[PDB]
Amino acid sequence: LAIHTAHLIQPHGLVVVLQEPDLTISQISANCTGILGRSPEDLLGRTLGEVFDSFQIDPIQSRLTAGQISSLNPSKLWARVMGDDFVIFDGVFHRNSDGLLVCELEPAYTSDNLPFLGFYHMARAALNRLRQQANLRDFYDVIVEEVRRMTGFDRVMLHRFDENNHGDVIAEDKRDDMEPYLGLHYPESDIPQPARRLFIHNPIRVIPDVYGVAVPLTPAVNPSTNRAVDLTESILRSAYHCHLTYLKNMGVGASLTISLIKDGHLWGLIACHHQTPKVIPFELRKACEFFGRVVFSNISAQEDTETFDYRVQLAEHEAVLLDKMTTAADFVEGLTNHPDRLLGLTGSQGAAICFGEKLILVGETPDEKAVQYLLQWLENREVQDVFFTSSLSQIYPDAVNFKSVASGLLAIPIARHNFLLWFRPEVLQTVNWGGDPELHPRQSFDLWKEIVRLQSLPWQSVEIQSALALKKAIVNLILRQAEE
Amino acid sequence: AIHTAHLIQPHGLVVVLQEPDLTISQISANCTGILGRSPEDLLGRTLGEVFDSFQIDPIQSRLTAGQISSLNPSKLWARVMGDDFVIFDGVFHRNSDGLLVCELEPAYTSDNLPFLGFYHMARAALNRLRQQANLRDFYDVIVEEVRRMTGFDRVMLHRFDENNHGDVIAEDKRDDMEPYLGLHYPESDIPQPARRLFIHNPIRVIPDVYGVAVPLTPAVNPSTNRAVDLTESILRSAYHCHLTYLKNMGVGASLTISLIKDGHLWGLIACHHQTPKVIPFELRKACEFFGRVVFSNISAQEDTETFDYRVQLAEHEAVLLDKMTTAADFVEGLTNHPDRLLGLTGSQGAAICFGEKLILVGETPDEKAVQYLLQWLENREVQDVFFTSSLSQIYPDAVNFKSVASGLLAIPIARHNFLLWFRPEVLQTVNWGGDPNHAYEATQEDGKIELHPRQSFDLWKEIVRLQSLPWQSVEIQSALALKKAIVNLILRQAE
Ligand SMILES: *[C@H](C)[C@H]1/C(=C/c2[nH]c(/C=C3N=C(/C=C4\NC(=O)C(CC)=C4C)C(C)=C\3CCC(=O)O)c(CCC(=O)O)c2C)NC(=O)[C@@H]1C
Ligand SMILES: *[C@H](C)[C@H]1/C(=C/c2[nH]c(/C=C3N=C(/C=C4\NC(=O)C(CC)=C4C)C(C)=C\3CCC(=O)O)c(CCC(=O)O)c2C)NC(=O)[C@@H]1C
Repeated sequence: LAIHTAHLIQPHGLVVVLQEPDLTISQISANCTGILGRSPEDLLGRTLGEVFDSFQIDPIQSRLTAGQISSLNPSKLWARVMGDDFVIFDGVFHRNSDGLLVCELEPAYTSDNLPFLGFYHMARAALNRLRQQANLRDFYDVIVEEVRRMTGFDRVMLHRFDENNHGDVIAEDKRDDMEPYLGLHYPESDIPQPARRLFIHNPIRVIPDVYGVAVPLTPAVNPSTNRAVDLTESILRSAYHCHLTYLKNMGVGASLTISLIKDGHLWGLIACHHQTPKVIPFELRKACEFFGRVVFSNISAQEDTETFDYRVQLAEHEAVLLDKMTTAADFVEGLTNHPDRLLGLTGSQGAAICFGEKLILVGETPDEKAVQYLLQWLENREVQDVFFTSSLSQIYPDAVNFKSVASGLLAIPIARHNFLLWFRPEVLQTVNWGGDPELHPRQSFDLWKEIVRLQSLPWQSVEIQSALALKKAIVNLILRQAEE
Repeated sequence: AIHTAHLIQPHGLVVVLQEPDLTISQISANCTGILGRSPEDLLGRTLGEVFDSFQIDPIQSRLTAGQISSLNPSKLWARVMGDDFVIFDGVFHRNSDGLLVCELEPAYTSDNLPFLGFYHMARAALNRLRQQANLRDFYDVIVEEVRRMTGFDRVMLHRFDENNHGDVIAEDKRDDMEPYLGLHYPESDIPQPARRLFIHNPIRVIPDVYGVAVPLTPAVNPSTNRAVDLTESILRSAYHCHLTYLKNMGVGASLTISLIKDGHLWGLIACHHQTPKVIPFELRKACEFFGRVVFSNISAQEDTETFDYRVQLAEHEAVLLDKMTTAADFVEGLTNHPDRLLGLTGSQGAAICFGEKLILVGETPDEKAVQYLLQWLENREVQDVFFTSSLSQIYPDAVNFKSVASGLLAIPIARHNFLLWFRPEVLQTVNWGGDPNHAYEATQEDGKIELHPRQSFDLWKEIVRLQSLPWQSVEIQSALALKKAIVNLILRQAE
């Protein structure tokens, strides 16, 4: 039933389209009858000034309004509705991709005492707590905790993205009684690349009533465009029923989502859920926007420093291996006497050393027969620098059999036939999520699981370079030995 | 300057490899002195032949950047005429022109050095940094720990301001070396080329400042009939202009680490040595990675502090909106909390012309000059808000009170009423005082200080006269908020 071509409006706010240069309402959201007590037929054709009874809005007239909008962007228009209640609205003007003038009106009130300053004071105090954390875990756990405190959502969670753009719920705070989603991985597909790239322009997604019935504009077709309006710019853009389904059968009544953007690419989300509907005012969205920026700034700081700590540990292995490789009469015998360090050098779980005729297996590797066949294959490939794959099963079909040990392989040709190999198993650390058994998280997880079949963790650049460093070091040692 | 005569620092060799045969099309002229074999001898030979090092199996076409990047670095060694057995670090890039280049820095041993020491100190540096309260303390630690890790006679931290003029924000040096801390240099002292180059080439090493630069022979690459672009080289010699600067500064070796945010150069870690001091591939790569994470924490600290301004400005906004409506006169509310009023736009003075009356707060010009100024503002017919970093530039009379109101932010009120904030010229926020008091340097104005820090400071000084600190976005919006509030207090004071 529900069409995918739904650029409609979440029903709590109004969208109006202003004709130029006359500044009359060319189209309006259909909920205007309820919200303004006046029908679309009544309002169609009226200038904004005449609708808002205070004539609050003073749009200085122009043939075209350009960047004058930026001035009007924080506007608090109000008009009397019922018993002279004088309902107020936060107003925000955009130019749609079609090039029309659009104004969005979210009803506002200052009933929430300490509405914005409070949030701001808690936010700085969050940032002090955050910066004083040692562990990155503790660090993440604090983000969600303090966001949830600040915001008051029934659930707040931190989503990061895999190197395949998949998902990983890396932190979470929720009611004791709610189901935990921590560790749940989900497919990249669950948030399509449009919605992602759209977070760059629209950094916050608010759905304060999930069950709210989306309303169109009337007339639906802009007169000038003879084409529908593009709500890409709107906060009130209604979300696609696909996702609402997901939320509904997850038990969600209101969402908030803060994008975490690095250098223009989406790093992760702060995804907030409420079981009850729950509105978030302009004021507090603006503050959330700014908070998420700085929160992410500290995220990327922590993430960066930790990933430099990997480079130290890999240097550590590199050094211990360079030492003991030259100590023991056979260099190979040095490597195999410190296998912890050898596997550690590329963050692998197994390895093989074919030097001349001999061949040594270390850690978790395939049976020697299957390995030998593999080496054979690699010399046929005639790899010049290095071979590495996150999914070996795809390129060497026979490796489907030992997917569980070597789905991932990195191999470096020491010589024409002498090679060094590192093996990774398919992702088995997914135990983090229950795996509990029709489009709901448990399904998404099962789908993600299907995708990661035959597939190891990705070979990080630092790991590869640290293996190349060992290869070149070995070659040089052998040359010196001959020269010796 | 423009001509960019592409020469080489003389300690290392640059070769240009023809493809697909990997023969040397061009070589640096120092090859005679360093390899004991002449350019005539070496030109045409494959690299493998010269350095007894595995010549890459002759590529199907050209060396893919995978093959090029896996090669980096490679240790090449050769015996040459006279028993000479010499080790080089080799490092391959392809030019913007596409041609392949290899640079050979003489090295001490054959086997790799993982810089474990450096890495252990770096790890420990980052723990120190994360535990720092003040941003100053924070910066001061960077330089200190870099200097420890690296062992330079001097390390300093340069941050660029909103026009890219330099500011030496931190520094660690030998006790009896001259301090450059607080020095501000004009953006010109690092030309926009060198800057835009740091985003692609993050590290600059000049281990011999006095070394005589050598060219390639032939100078003209046969494949381009064009001289060769060394932009991508480590061994690219720096322009004599800058070497002069270093020489007259007493430098024997320089290292520089770019600090890049969002693809724009934020600042430098500029390292100086009195003696020559080389930095190997290995240790550059470690430095490169260190500077990234160091900067990552810098931008984290910088960001959080600048959002602390947003909270404090919200705080002023709220207290001012409260007390403005409490006291019967809104003006009387503003003047009872002047700390908060100046604080709202991070200014040092303010003026309130409502109707007839006019109230000066903090540091402002004399009433006569202010009154003339208000007059001027009505003539401007300011629509939303007026703000300028240098008022003296557009209102000439303001040259007189430059030292109080070089910067002005004004919000007009109808009936000729106005709110003003004043900022002083930025000459007292920073007082490096490189010239001894009123040094009579002008006497004997032969530009003797040509290419000298002091000169740069005097140049920068000339640029920043008549000029306040820039009006930050947050500050303007906080003032607009007060404008809207005042308009809505005039409306509610209907009487
Ligand atoms: C439809 C066939 C597919 C689809 C489309 C779709 N998804 C989104 C947006 C989001 N989806 C998620 C996913 C999750 N949120 C959670 O809390 C969890 C459990 C931990 C998951 C898996 C998220 C975070 C978003 C964006 C954030 C938000 O709540 O706004 C959209 C865009 C909707 C819009 O217009 O903003 C679309 C179109 N989702 C599916 O599940 C199908 C595979
Ligand atoms: C020549 C007419 C002008 C000029 C050109 C120029 N400068 C650079 C590079 C740098 N200049 C500096 C400046 C300083 N370094 C310091 O230590 C200090 C004192 C605190 C100053 C003022 C710096 C940091 C650099 C870049 C870092 C480095 O050492 O590499 C270049 C580029 C040289 C190259 O090819 O890499 C050029 C062409 N410099 C002048 O002083 C003239 C105004």
